[PDB]
Amino acid sequence: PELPEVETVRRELEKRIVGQKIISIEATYPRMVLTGFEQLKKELTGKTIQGISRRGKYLIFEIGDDFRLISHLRMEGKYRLATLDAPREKHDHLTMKFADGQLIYADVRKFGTWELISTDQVLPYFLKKKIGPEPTYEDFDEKLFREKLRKSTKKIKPYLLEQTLVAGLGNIYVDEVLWLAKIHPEKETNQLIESSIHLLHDSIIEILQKAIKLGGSSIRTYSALGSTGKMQNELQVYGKTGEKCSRCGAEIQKIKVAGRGTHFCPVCQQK
DNA sequence: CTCTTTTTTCTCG
DNA sequence: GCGAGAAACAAAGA
Ligand SMILES: O=c1[nH]c(=S)[nH]c2[nH]c(=S)[nH]c12
Ligand SMILES: [Zn+2]
Repeated sequence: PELPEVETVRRELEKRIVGQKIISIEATYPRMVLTGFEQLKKELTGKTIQGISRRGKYLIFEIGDDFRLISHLRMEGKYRLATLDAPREKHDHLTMKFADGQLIYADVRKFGTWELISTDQVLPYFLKKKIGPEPTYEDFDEKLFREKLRKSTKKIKPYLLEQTLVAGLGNIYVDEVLWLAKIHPEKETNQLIESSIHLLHDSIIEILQKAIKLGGSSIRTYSALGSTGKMQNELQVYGKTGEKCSRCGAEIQKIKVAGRGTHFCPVCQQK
């Protein structure tokens, strides 16, 4: 998932599990708890969920007075809220059991991670990850964004994917944002003129906020949180190889950029 | 059978 | 420091 999908999961968890006492925690894949599963089980059993936050693509469970469980879903992580008798599924790894259901974390590729840290370690934790600003008008300052672009010879798509200019874009939304802003993904950022940077800045905010509003992009679903999204019906380029661009009618092309599949309109996004 | 495809962090030169 | 490539892992498609 990308930021909009994580925000959608965050919102459903906030509505459904805040106030719930963790009755027990179990793992079939304890090694994905980077701070130690047995330690986490000892610390969090019996505590109540107070809130769910997010920073970039990271989910943050606020548990008890002092605990923060930082969860990253990476490529394929999925949470679901299940009955206590729900059958095990093959790629389920962890579960937090409440009195009237359980929150199960599943992840085919096993990339996702859990880290238990304290409240006052959250801000230093994200500083150490070098996460950039949230993609909002209030936090995403165009002036710094522009100065960083002007200094760099990096290509715009890999630089945006670093999470350092702005947090939350992944392969789907960076391709959508670049199409919307009419920027070729291989453009060196120091070649972007001010008006292109302005359009890019606004487009990042607008695309991600639209995606949040539509509940993220779910291709297929299953019973998982976040699976009722509608943003996939709005994608203009991602996964549209060979289809016609909706602005100019040229076929969308797919290339590889810094090892990522990359979809763009060659007319609208001039090299 | 092989090769390729689908977020973060590392090695290597 | 950089970029290229690959690793972590599993599955599906050519
Ligand atoms: O954290 C990241 N750092 C880099 S350098 N590239 C990249 N691409 C995605 S998606 N996430 C990240
Ligand atoms: Zn076009």
